[PDB]
Amino acid sequence: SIPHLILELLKCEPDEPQVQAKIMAYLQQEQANRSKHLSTFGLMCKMADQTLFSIVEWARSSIFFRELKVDDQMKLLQNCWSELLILDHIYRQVVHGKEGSIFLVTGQQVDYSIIASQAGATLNNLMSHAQELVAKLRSLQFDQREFVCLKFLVLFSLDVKNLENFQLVEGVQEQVNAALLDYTMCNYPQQTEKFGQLLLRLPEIRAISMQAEEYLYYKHLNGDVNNLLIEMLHA
Amino acid sequence: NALLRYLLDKD
Ligand SMILES: C=C(c1ccccc1)[C@@]12CC[C@H](NC(C)=O)[C@@H]1CC(CCCCCC)=C2c1ccccc1
Repeated sequence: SIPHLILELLKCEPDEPQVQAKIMAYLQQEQANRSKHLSTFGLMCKMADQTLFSIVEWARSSIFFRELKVDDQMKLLQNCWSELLILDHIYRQVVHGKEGSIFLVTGQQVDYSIIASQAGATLNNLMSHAQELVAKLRSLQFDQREFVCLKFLVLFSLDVKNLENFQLVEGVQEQVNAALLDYTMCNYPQQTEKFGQLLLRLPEIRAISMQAEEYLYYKHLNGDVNNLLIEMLHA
Repeated sequence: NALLRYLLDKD
């Protein structure tokens, strides 16, 4: 028993193993071409850059989104690209995560104490707030159906202005919201709080991602980061 | 943002 709409969003999900194998392959070749004479932060920028390519390809092929004109498509992705990265990170730790470890889009597992040594104070703070979201979502039994809904609520955001077809963005927001409310009610009838607890995470994810952008823009002006990641920071 | 428009249009 699943609303037809949530099924339509599920069929648009990419094959996770193939997205991850591709990113892993790209990063292997890049390191092969480098002479011994790339910081860990630089590597993560490369990894997130490749993740943005697959996010664009996903959205491009997704229901509703593929009906928007290119200009409207660009405005939506420029407003939520960072939220989608952080949301995919969070869901990655929910499914595969382990305390003291961070699972990357490449399928690799890394120790928290290794990363926390290098990330710096600001990223450690943002990573910590994300982990607190992980633990919260894990105790709620965050599943894939609820995940794809939140992905579309992030993508089709009401904060996006100057759209030619704002009616569609508003319609998707409304119908995905109604389906999630129905899905949690039917499949978790004993969790009155689940719906609200899920939606209350979107503002938190927004804050983490907007602060992550501001930090990455700072790191770029510092000369610490030209690819898709840069283009999205400036736009 | 030329790169983003290209990724949305390319065949
Ligand atoms: C937004 C990110 C990022 C981080 C560093 C540089 C560029 C982009 C992600 C978003 C998810 C991506 N996942 C990857 C590369 O596997 C990124 C990696 C990640 C986990 C921690 C690694 C830091 C070592 C220097 C990020 C992140 C998660 C929560 C809060 C803030 C940042």
